[PDB]
Amino acid sequence: ISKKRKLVADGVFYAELNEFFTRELAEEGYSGVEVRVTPTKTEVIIRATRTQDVLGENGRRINELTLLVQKRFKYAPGTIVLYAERVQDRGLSAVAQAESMKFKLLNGLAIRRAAYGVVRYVMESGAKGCEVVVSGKLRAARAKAMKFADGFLIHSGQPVNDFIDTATRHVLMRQGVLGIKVKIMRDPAKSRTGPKALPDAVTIIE
Amino acid sequence: SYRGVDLEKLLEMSTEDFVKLAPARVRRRFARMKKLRAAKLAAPENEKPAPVRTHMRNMIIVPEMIGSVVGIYNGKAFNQVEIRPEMLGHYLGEFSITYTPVRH
Amino acid sequence: ENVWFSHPRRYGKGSRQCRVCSSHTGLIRKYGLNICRQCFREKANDIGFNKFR
Amino acid sequence: MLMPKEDRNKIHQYLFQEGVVVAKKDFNQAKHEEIDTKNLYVIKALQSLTSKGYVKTQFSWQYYYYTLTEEGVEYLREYLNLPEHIVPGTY
Amino acid sequence: IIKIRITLTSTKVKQLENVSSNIVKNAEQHNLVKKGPVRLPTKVLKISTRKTPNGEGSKTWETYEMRIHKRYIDLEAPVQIVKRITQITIEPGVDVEVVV
Amino acid sequence: KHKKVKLAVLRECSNPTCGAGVFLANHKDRLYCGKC
RNA sequence: ACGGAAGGGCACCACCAGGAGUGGAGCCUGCGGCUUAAUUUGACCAACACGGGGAAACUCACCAGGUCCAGACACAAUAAGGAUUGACAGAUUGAGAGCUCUUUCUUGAUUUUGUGGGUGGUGGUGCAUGGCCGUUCUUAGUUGGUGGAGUGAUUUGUCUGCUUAAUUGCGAUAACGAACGAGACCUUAACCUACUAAAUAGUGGUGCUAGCAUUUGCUGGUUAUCCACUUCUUAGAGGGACUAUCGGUUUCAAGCCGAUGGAAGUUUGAGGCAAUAACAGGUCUGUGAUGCCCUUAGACGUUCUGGGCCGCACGCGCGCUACACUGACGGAGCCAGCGAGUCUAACCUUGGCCGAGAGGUCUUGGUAAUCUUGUGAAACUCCGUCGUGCUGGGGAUAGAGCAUUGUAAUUAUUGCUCUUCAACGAGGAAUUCCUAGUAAGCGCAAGUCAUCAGCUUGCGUUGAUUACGUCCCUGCCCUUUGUACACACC
Ligand SMILES: [Mg+2]
Ligand SMILES: [Mg+2]
Ligand SMILES: [Mg+2]
Ligand SMILES: [Mg+2]
Ligand SMILES: [Mg+2]
Ligand SMILES: [Mg+2]
Ligand SMILES: [Mg+2]
Ligand SMILES: [Mg+2]
Ligand SMILES: [Mg+2]
Ligand SMILES: [Mg+2]
Ligand SMILES: [Mg+2]
Ligand SMILES: [Zn+2]
Ligand SMILES: [Zn+2]
Repeated sequence: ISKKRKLVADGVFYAELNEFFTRELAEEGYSGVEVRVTPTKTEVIIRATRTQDVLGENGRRINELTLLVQKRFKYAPGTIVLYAERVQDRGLSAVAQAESMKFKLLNGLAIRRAAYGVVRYVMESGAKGCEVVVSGKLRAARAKAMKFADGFLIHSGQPVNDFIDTATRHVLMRQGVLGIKVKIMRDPAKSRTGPKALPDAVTIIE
Repeated sequence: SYRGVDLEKLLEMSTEDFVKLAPARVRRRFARMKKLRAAKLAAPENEKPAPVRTHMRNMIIVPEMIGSVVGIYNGKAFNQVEIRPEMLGHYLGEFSITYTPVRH
Repeated sequence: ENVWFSHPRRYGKGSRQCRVCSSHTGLIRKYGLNICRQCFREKANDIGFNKFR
Repeated sequence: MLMPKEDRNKIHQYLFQEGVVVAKKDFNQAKHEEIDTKNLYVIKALQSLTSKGYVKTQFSWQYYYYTLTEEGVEYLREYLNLPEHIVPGTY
Repeated sequence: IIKIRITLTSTKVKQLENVSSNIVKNAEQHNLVKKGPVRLPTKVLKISTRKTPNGEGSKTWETYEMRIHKRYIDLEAPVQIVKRITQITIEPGVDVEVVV
Repeated sequence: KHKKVKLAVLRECSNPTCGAGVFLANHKDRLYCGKC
């Protein structure tokens, strides 16, 4: 296979795995996968807020997930290894927060209460700004959209790719779908990778 | 008569032989409803065979179906036409019009 | 019955589909993506396609 | 569905020998990639007993993922007449 | 001493350069002879698509790019410290092919 | 509209997978079993 | 919010000065209408080469027909002398379909029959929705906290004046201090005789070495034929521009205008990203996004055959080709850039041979800075024929034949050959796009794609005229002002 098609198919496989784990490990707080390719084996590092439900009793769940990925992607047994490591900071993951808010709305919680809970948790988890948009038939009506923001939020430029986390979920209520959008601006100061400030931020020494 | 072959020879010329004296499309297609005789012979003489219906609008007229009455489908309402030696080399669908003339 | 239950689908728009949504229209067949144009827009960042210019 | 007994047993034995079944959503594929059986047969034997339980199905880009449950292990033990020590491969 | 060529391909230029520099430094610290890291022109896998999921509105188009960067370094090295220099490069996102 | 007339309580050929339960049917000159 | 109110600023989706046109012709294509069994359907600046919508089958949603259940599953009405499944041949059928029948064999607790309950649906609802796009709006706009004003809605901050592309800044000041937007940013296109490094890029000289010339020179081939180098090329790290310097002019600065230097002085050029509020804007026909409704075995599920989406008194939108000599034709000259390409396999194809052509055939290289490919592109240039005539302009329509793709080219897929040679003599009222490597002309790659570009997305080649403004038209921003408008001047 050519390099163009190989890297494109690697991206496509990453997207496949990401959506599969998004659908499978929703209740386990899945937050994102990473595919490392080693000459002997491929490793898939899952980040899920609950790294015990993904594992399962004596690893039952993680082993059956490895079996599923092997059987789907035609992998010789042993050549792929799922590792559910950790989400270092739940409050900074837009995907995790969106999933949590979807779960809260599904099992029953007022839209404003759930959204402000997410916003408050994100802000107290060190984020420099959060925004939750809930769109749809909040109470059976003309399908308004409610925004709940705290902190500040640049949108947009290159800094949004740099440090902005956005996630969109469909909550399936008994009256249509509600759309959840979560935007988190992490603090550029504690970046630990990439630029440590905004491009227009200037700090002088004396 | 076809292109250099009289009707008598035509009526005895097998499809394979006839193809060689036929234009590019038909012979390429041949290089790539046999119940017709069951109405050609199993019918009173001095009369026409019973119609034989088919959906195959892409059947090329060979000098083997000459004389037979074919009901060609054009999407509905099989249309009966009598295969004549002038039809040779044409598609069955050229004689069962698929649409209604507009007539504004 | 089971003999006449499938006609050729070796080519044309009916042979292939989006690997995500199984739609026949708007497919992206470049680099072997085989994804609908809308699904490709949805998951372009996951594959590694980004907007620069 | 109306499927052969031996084909249903082939699917059942692959299920409670590996733990998971991954079947493409193609109800006309002649053979299943893993099992020497019709893909339609696999898919429908699971749209079967996954409805009584015993399995969980996830769709995920035109590719059903079936995973056994506890009731699944028990029921398939009874079905295949297996002693209560042969855990699924995933165990 | 066998002659091998290492081809590195990745979309992430920073880690591709991390791997290429690790390889160069490992070859220098093992005192090998290497032809410098050749950077073949980056392939911009662009794709043009219509922004709208339907046919309405101003016809606005959208170009997505996958920049794939490629590098090859060929040198001469024995078996043990060629296996070690191909097993030191397990950086994620970079694909590495060693050809003899 | 397959009805399958009840056919209340009641030879052999080649292809020995036909295991002596493949009795032929007789309308006239019918030498073909159920399997074929 | 609006004004046929005022003031200030601004925009080739406005105009002025102009260029190219479009509107007139033929054809291509989309829309309406008509026709039809069906001519599926959405959409009416911000619908109409749009749905990536270039539909032979498929796609497909429509029409004439024919199959199958892919009707899970707790449950009760069928089963251990058969609940069920399938079928040769013939009728039957388009069909070599066990659809159904003639009718007797095969299989065997998987179904079948009814209830309940599911499942699918390109069925409806985009005025129930998510998401995504478009638009308002390509402008410069938007918002808390605390303080000030008002009973209040609300207001100030967010501003007179200058300035800027900019709510950009100078500054002013019942505000102060902030947030988003703008900018900054990111990508790309310019330069760098500087760094690193290159038989996947190239250059010189040695080998070998054909030509010409013969005092050693010109141009050449030498892809395992050496050595050195990185000017060309590539890509990493960086540099470089900050309107720098000098004048002029600004209220008082912010800035602006000249010249010089510079690779580049309009945000350096082009983009990507892009706020707050909205629209009953489009999409349920992208979605295994989805609520409700409808349907669910004679199906609106699904599949198969055939047809249709293209059908033609006619109106409209995007376009292609032209009307000729600044040209057509024939030779010859022989110059790009962006890209794509096949390992479970038929993709990009060099070269040889055959063929007038299209094309065929035998090989070859390429999973690709390696080969196709220097993509030997077209316009263009030179030399000739034509000679101003519906002409050797134009190539519509049509006949005959040869090929290719495809299971299948009939309602012509396309290509090729010969023949036929229509309108069109520069296009009314109207109307579009555009200010520099731009307009225009020119082709090429990619997307769709088995085949099919007159389409689109990009790319390069040749390369103007005009202007450097204004608010007249059409609009936009701010302020003041009037309002009997708020569904907001439709
Ligand atoms: Mg910006
Ligand atoms: Mg004018
Ligand atoms: Mg024109
Ligand atoms: Mg349907
Ligand atoms: Mg709407
Ligand atoms: Mg106040
Ligand atoms: Mg105000
Ligand atoms: Mg509407
Ligand atoms: Mg159409
Ligand atoms: Mg198109
Ligand atoms: Mg009025
Ligand atoms: Zn799709
Ligand atoms: Zn038998």
